[PDB]
Amino acid sequence: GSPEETLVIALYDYQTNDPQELALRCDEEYYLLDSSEIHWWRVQDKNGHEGYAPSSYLVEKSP
Amino acid sequence: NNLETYEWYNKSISRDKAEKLLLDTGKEGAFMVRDSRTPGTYTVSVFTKAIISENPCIKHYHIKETNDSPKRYYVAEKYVFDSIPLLIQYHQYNGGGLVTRLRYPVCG
Repeated sequence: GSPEETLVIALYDYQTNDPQELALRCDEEYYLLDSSEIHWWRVQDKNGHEGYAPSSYLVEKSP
Repeated sequence: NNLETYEWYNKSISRDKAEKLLLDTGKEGAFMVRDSRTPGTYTVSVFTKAIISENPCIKHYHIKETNDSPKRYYVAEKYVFDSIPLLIQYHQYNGGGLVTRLRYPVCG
């Protein structure tokens, strides 16, 4: 239950505009690897799609 | 630097006023800047109707000041700019490290 790494999800249907950014499917979900950053929170899609995902459109699932 | 020429630059506005003012826009991408006391380290107020816990929300991206040469201001760990007008424009289009690539400036 949110031990060391939490999970986030996309509220809208944000689309990747570049390989660096991570595409999201309004309803998807991943983990959190870098929450220290104020911009992007290096997340990791279950499929294995690692990229900078929008912090705003994102929000820690929390318990 | 005479930033009074640009729009995003606003010193006569404070954070509280910056957060509200941007709120009036009510548009995704709404981005602006706010002068800082620092000798050279303004702040990029980015407003994007997002987040669920708190919406709307204001992102205070304080340009990372890197007292170096060049290496000065930047916000993405990707590339560094020797000026603010660049970081503000480089994000206007193309793509960079910004929750919501700047694409909508605001003014008083």
